[PDB]
Amino acid sequence: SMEQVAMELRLTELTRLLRSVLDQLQDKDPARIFAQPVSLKEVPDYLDHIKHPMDFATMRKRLEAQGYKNLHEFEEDFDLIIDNCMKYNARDTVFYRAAVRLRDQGGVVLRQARREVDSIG
Repeated sequence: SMEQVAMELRLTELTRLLRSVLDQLQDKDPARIFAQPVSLKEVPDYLDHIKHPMDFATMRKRLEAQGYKNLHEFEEDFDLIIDNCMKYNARDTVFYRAAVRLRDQGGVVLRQARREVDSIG
């Protein structure tokens, strides 16, 4: 149907918008602490601590497979990244601090992104 094409055209454009958003957020992790998943060879015990790991490469795979049906699904994954970090790593570490900074800076981009999705539909 033409009605299915118009939903697909909208998902496609959402995907267009989110790819910009992801790039912008990943620019706020210049150290690339969150660029890839946590290695289970290097942190074997990790899944005993973190039940739902998340990273930017995993978000990017899902993104190009038009897997985010809305902005809230995308926000949940971003917040995993931050929230998983701040549980695993202690307050006085470079990892924890990197997340705090990504959260604060990330929120500004997301504030406007919410406004563009509502506006554009």
